[PDB]
Amino acid sequence: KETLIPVFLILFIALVGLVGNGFVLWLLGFRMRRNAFSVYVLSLAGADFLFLCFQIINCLVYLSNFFCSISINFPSFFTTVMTCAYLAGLSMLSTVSTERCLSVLWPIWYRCRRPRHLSAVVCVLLWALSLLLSILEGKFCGFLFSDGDSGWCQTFDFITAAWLIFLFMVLCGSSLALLVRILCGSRGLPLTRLYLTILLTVLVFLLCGLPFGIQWFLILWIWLFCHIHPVSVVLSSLNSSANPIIYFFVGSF
Amino acid sequence: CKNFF
Amino acid sequence: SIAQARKLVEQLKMEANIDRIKVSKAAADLMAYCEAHAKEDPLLTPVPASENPFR
Amino acid sequence: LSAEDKAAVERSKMIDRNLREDGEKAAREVKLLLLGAGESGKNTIVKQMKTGIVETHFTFKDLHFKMFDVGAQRSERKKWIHCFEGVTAIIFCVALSDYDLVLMNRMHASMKLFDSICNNKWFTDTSIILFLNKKDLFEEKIKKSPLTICYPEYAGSNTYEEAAAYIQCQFEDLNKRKDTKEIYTHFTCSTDTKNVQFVFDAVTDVIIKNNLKDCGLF
Amino acid sequence: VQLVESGGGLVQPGGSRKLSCSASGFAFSSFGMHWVRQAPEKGLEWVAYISSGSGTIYYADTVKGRFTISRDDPKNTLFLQMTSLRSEDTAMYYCVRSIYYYGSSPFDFWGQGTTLTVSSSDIVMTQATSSVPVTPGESVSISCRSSKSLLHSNGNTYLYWFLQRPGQSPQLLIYRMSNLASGVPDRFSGSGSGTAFTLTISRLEAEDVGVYYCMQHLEYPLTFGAGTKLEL
Amino acid sequence: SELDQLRQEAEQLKNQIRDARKACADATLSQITNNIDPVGRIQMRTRRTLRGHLAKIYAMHWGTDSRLLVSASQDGKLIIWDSYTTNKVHAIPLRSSWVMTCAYAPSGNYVACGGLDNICSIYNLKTREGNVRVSRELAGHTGYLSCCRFLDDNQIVTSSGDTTCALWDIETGQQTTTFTGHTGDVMSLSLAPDTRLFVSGACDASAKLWDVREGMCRQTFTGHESDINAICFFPNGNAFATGSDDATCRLFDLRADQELMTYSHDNIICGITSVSFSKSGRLLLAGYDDFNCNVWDALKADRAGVLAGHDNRVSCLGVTDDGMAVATGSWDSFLKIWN
Repeated sequence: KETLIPVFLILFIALVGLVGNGFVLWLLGFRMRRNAFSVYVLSLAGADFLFLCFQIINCLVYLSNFFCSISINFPSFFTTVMTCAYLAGLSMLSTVSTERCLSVLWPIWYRCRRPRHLSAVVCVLLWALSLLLSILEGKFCGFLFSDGDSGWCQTFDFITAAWLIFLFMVLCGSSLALLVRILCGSRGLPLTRLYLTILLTVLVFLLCGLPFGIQWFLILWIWLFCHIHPVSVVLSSLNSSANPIIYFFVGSF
Repeated sequence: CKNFF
Repeated sequence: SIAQARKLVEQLKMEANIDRIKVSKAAADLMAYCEAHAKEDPLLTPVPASENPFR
Repeated sequence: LSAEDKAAVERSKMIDRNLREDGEKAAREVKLLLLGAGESGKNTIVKQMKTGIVETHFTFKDLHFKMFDVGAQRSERKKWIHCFEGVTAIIFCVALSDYDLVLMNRMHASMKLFDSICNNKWFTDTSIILFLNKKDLFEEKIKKSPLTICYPEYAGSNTYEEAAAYIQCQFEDLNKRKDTKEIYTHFTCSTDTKNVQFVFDAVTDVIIKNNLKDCGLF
Repeated sequence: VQLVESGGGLVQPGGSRKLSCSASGFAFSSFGMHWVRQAPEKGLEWVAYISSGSGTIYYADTVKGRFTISRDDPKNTLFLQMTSLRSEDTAMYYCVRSIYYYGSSPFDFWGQGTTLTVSSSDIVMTQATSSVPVTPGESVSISCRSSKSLLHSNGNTYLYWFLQRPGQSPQLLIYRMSNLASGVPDRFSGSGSGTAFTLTISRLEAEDVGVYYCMQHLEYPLTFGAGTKLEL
Repeated sequence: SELDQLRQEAEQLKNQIRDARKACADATLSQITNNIDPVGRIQMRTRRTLRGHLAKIYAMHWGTDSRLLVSASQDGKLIIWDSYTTNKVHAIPLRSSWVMTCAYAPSGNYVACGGLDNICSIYNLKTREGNVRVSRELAGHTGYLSCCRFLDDNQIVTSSGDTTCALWDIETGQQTTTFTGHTGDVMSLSLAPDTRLFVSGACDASAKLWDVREGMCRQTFTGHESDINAICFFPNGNAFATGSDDATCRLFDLRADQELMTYSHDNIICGITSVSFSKSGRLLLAGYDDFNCNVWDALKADRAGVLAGHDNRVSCLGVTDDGMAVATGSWDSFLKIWN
């Protein structure tokens, strides 16, 4: 009854994300030439697009079952796919950070000896592992075309939580290494802009990307819904909408 | 299973 | 010094003794050329897509 | 499409592949623009580091360096200086033993050329390695001929250290808007093998900035 | 510029053999190559084709899945590997150089071919004339017909006229009707429309006495036509 | 002593020429062409975009068949495009990557390039070997070559930054005639349709009319305020248009021997890199530093249209011999065909 405001917030902050990520996909599909780094932006845009699309689908199904109470419900299968997108969206981020660190710690190797198809390989493996985890979770937890199970859903949710913690550790470590290398010795770089951008990436990742995943995969099991879950979805969709403006729009003037 | 959303 | 100045004077003398027509006649000739070749100008009058190689 | 048209398309695709490979090869080379006067000393720098314009190729620690010397181009350089818009660095040589000499002092001519290059609109964010060659002749000649000949407003000790510092400061002060580029200054002699290391260190910073720009965060 | 053949000979039926062709004198990597065979007394017939870059390979339906084509660019050697050689494979095998861009002259250089003996929807190109008696200095016209229009939408007609002198490998005369090949006297000309074509020799010496062949390049498998012989 | 007398005589002769060409200006081209209907608005669209160059385009030249074109870039490449299919025919690697000009032979058998190496390279496009090979290197200039134009398969005219044009003999490799009357760097060349004479524009804000066979300067035109970067004959061969760094195009008549009209706008402050004429000569297409091209009405000096679509400076543009299309190259590494 009184929970329409979070639903409308999710719709509003997903609407901007759809536009932004469609724009990113349009300008990088054929409009603009792609370097070895822009494939990470493509993967980010794709995962982000999928996540926000499924968020709007769920929101519209809720609205239809509100105004048109005699209605239907979307299948649980889509949920699994959603998870994949989310996980992919938290991998590329980390990867981007790591790439930047390398570009400063081994500049000669990055400029000369870096493989031309390494980034596409990394994207393929990260999407593959995300899809593996999401499919396994859905199969063992009642979302796919099978019977649900409880213990193995807990086990694989814990594994996914460990994966998210590892992604956060990788992002923090790469950002810290980049900051230490910049401070210890650097000539010709705008240091304040780099500090602010790196800290913004870390804080967005922690305060807007993790919370929904952490809730979904660990806090539901360990420990509340109406007070903790919709804010988590708001935060994750906010990170989802903010990612294209942080990784493509600020860079392109 | 798992509490949906 | 002297050689360059003498060469410049000779060049100017050659340029001065040139028969000149009025600007009216030259403008009329240019306008006549532009009028007599207007139909055979694809960029001025767009051609149909059947006669356009870049379509 | 006909069979011959399909074969032409295949030929065009092969040409595209070759062009992409050559572009990838050329994007990993470091381009250096060597500027200076004839007696300023560039032949010594080239010899240490190894009509029309002269191209010198060398390799130092997994980098390929292409050095372009444009000293033979005795024409209006405003019409071809934009050909070097994208260049990794500019190596500008000054022989600081020409403060006494005259072609108009040679030292002031070098200063004017440095001012023109540093403040050019095509080199707003281009690093400049400033080499100050012939330090031994400068040390020998500073005892007899004072630096007041080139700088009447010097008012300093007539020793090598103070005079060298004044020269370096005078050249670095010509850099208007000295926040968008870096100027690396090194004092070199004929019998000295450390200049390739200096150029490598200067180029490493440019590479770091460039592949931070490639990675979006500039 | 030459293409020297190697291999061939007498083969017991059902065997396998590898014909080779070594290039020397031109940029082999940028030239598509064809194998074209000629029966002991009959006309020409296209065997196979491999393009520059080894990205496209076409076989004739009579040897498809039985012959294999390959090329070694660094060695400049074109290979034909033949398995289960039937008695209908006895012929002279010619390696043909052809390059395809705008304004090219495909089928402009031929090797000398290798003899091979085996022991004991296609456009039909018709040349109704045969064994035309000719006197020096006269004007001669050779006619050709096609079972389909050779005029593509691009405005090109893919008719090729070759000349094979007695005891010599065929030479290109016209590559797209009225286009005269390099090194050919201006006394040769070509005209035609759609499915009808004529090749005109204005006044002829004793050099251009031989067999003239028509070939279609509109689409594969590159059918030929029974040649029209000029008899002195 | 004698130097002052010669200077005074030169000033007197210049005043005489100025008075002579001021006494044959009874009207202007604006006054005569005030009663002709203007061309409304030229809407050209990008039919083709040629991709493949990885650096700045510095020159292009159409072939005489109006289908093949050649382009030169600092990536060390001379690319020959078939503009209909938008597929490449040849990709020539240059020994010197600092190319500033390229020319296509009228016969179509040769191409030319040159630049900061002070050498004009002639490549044979049609050889028994399937490759394109250097047929000649012409080395007599002490400055960079800024333009080259074939007279025929054996004669080529080059302009250099050494204040000199040269008429060469490709077979012997020696320059037959040397045109030296300028003061600054010659930046552009234009051949007349009859091949008997040409015009050169230099960095001294002057244009000169050179007789090919004799080897001397017929006329000099001085109306610009800065460097002349581009030059082009009217299709009649009795007039020519110039473009300069002072953001102005200019029409000069040979027989009247003076300015006819100026093509300038207060909203244009960047320099001009290229000028070309329509087949009929009614339009004048000029490429600019402000990243786009402008199409003027050559008889009324009004902007008929704007060709936008380039992200960097437009360096070169040319109109086909049949007037069907325009091709513009730019520093953004793209060629575009407009119709």
